[PDB]
Amino acid sequence: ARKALIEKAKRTPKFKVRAYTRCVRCGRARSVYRFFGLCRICLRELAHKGQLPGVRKASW
Amino acid sequence: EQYYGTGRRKEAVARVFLRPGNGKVTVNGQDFNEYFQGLVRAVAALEPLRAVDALGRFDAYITVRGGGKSGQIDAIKLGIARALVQYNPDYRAKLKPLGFLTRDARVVERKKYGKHKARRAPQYSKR
Amino acid sequence: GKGDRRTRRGKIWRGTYGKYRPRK
Amino acid sequence: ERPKKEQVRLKHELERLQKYLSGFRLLKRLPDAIFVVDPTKEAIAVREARKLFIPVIALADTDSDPDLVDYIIPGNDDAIRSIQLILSRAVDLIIQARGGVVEPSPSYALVQ
Amino acid sequence: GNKIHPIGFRLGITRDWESRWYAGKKQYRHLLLEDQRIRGLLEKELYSAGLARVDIERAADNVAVTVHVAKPGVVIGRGGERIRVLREELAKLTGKNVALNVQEVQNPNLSAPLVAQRVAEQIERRFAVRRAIKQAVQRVMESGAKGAKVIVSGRIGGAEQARTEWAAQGRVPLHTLRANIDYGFALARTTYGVLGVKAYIFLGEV
Amino acid sequence: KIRIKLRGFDHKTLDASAQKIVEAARRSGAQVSGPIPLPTRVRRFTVIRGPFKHKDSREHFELRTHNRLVDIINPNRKTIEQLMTLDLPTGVEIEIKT
RNA sequence: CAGGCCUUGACAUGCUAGGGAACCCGGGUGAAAGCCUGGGGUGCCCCGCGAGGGGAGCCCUAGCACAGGUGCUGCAUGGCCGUCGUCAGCUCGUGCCGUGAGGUGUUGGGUUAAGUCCCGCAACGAGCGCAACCCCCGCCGUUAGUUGCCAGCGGUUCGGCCGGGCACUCUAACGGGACUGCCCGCGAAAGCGGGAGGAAGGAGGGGACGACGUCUGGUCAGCAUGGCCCUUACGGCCUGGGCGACACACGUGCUACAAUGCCCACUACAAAGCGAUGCCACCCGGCAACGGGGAGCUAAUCGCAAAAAGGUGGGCCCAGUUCGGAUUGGGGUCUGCAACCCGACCCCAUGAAGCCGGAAUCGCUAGUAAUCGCGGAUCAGCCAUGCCGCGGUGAAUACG
Ligand SMILES: [Mg+2]
Ligand SMILES: [Mg+2]
Ligand SMILES: [Zn+2]
Repeated sequence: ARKALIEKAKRTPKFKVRAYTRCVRCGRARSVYRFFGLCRICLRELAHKGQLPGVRKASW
Repeated sequence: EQYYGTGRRKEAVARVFLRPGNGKVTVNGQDFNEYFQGLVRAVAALEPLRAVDALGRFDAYITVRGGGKSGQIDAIKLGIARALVQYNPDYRAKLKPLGFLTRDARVVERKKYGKHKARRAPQYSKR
Repeated sequence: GKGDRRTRRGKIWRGTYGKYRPRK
Repeated sequence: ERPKKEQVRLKHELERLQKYLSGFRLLKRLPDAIFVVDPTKEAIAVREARKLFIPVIALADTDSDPDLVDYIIPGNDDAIRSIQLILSRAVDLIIQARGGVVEPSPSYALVQ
Repeated sequence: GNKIHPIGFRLGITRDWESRWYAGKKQYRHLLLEDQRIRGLLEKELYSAGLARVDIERAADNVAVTVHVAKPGVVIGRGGERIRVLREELAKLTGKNVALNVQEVQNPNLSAPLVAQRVAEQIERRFAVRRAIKQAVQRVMESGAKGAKVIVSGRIGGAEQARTEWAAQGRVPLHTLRANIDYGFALARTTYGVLGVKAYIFLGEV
Repeated sequence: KIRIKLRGFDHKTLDASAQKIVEAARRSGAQVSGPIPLPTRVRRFTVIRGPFKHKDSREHFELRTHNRLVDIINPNRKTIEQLMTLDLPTGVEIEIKT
């Protein structure tokens, strides 16, 4: 019961209350970042790759 | 005319000045003994000025900005010591012998993840 | 203490304002 | 260049390299034979040579077992006396098949 | 298993971002969902040439879409017809003016995401994994390299017992930053499950 | 008179291309208050390394937005041709106000 | 989970067929979903005065191949993480001893945070680890100045506000610094102890980095994926319920049982981030939540903003209390179609247990522990006392 939902989330024909987020690459609704449009997993994944502009490993 | 010292310590920054004269001391446009009123630590800052003997020879004007009401006092004690080492080369025998010269690297460390407060780890169950 | 809503600290810790901690 | 680290290092490295290989350069080929003082001392060596069929000459005494030496020099192996007397006239008979007959070699400097 | 991504770890030094532009908060998620969806079809219809990088640079409505390939004789086509329909497929979804440069490969044996795919394939073809690894390493070194390390996951020969094949030579300092160690990961979709291939081509020190 | 912002990410490129517009603006007339560095805007987000359930030893990265301002003092018709056409930002941004 | 519905299916693509085809606005019934039903009429490719007719996209109906599954197996797997463990370790090459498993190196002496290094030695090298390269605070400098300052003469409506200025401060880019190179003491060396100089020595203090491997560890529920299992349903829509149920028990945490204190008025000092139907200055309405207007910000230039503890003097006087805020009644406000389940905030009144905690047990060696306040992310709102960051005050002790 994941496929129908990934599209049901884009679809905003119903109240803006129910209009939550959803990771772009994978159908992950949790730990979604408004900025990247990914979840915690993918974020870390792309950042390790470099496909994340100016997104670098922290070292302070 | 003016005698300047570079005060700084633990995210605090004091700009100290010294015009020969009375003995009064100012900090951020308010009397020294009035800004630091209730801190029994305050009068400790002017401690290098009591090992040099020249407190009433220098009207101190300081503008410290940042840190804490006490962290500022620590920075001030560097710029009260660093300011009278500049205009006096023989006054090096109180900034080294009576250690008055170091920014005190004693800074707050980073809080590590899985360490409530950088080192204080959480509660241990085992059970 | 910091739990009694009706106080200056009970209003602070709970990050809200009221009769007992108005905006200046 | 090279930080003061690699200078102390690479130096030392050449130092010891040298320390042990001052004379083990020369020929980059398996010695046609080997001459040795106390064969029971550097028998390890003698073994190597022996396992390679490399002919072996050496100056052994009673401390040393004859059998396993191809060419045998029976005599003192400690007092610097006999050592020079057999090293000398051996390295002397060496060059006397190349030309250049000389006087004896440096030996006395504190020789007793 | 542990060991942080050698790519994400060098990112600071050595490896320059494989997508180097900017975007204020307002719009970044979209240039992100773009760059991403783009690599989605450039890695499909172009893998036959076998691409080992897709750099993408920007400024204001133009795109780099630079594709590095070891075999650009399928990227350009038969005179200029192929890439003609690839600047078409690009701007087809992207409402911008998408260019498209192309670099070659000064050694497909010295590119990791290349050797990682080079092995990935041999596995779906039922090759001796041991030999397919000891090989894809002995290929990188005979071809101008200081270090090579090739790692296969589980199910070698399809065995119900998932193993872990390990092959290296020379030096591969993964704890170093001056490592310039190329790396890339290819799969393999055999009938007996999934496989994995890690490629560790240590290049130049300093 | 004219203000020009330089936003972006990389401080090596955002630095070279903000020093170029410093020698080619003095050569085009009015003086130009050199490359000034204003505070860098960080954006650190923390993500749990484990894909599953491993609340501890996680991993977080940053996003360093390096600002850099440069001001030209007098609005020639000279500089207006050097700058309006010498647009060479590789992964950089530039605003212009007055 | 109960109930009410839909099957070329909520999403992919391919093929066949008269009709209509791009799209917009409705109506009836209903909890919604769904089912049924009433209305304008189309730029296209083109023989054509035109009617009209072929027709490519898309769309609608039928049918077909198939979609879909958070259904099972993490001992069938990928990927990725936890872990012993920042542990000093783990191996290969050739030679060498051994019938062989396998030794040797990597043992031995000394040293170190360490297979750190030196000296030894049938071994000599090398790899993965260690260290080093990378980032932060440090001490200082060059470049650059709209943050900053009677720092200097200056005018100043008496606020860096105006002129005016890069010295400060800072901001941020790049360099210098520390290396057992100087003196003493031990030794063959590695090296240690002691001292001067220095902002800083013997890795300077914190990060990022975690070896062959181990736990048939964890995850098919993020995803990927082998096989199995389901298909008018183990798929799919929706209304409501549920994950918040409660006689209990454990874990992690918050606030405390008080005078080193609680309460009120008034007065000071941080750092890091964050903000367009977003952070709200200043006003007025309200005890207040909040609400009517409304300046400013693309944000070192305005806003969140008040930092709190602390400083000043004032009331409680040891009292289940002005200690302690659960519980419950009544009245409200904001987001939202919707606060009964089951939201947080606000006001009045309820003012429960607890007067320091059995046995057991947890954390930390210095800006640490304790203690106080702030941001961020997620997010309409929020049951955040959580988590990741930040700083103000600042110890106790280490014989062994
Ligand atoms: Mg070593
Ligand atoms: Mg410790
Ligand atoms: Zn994802």
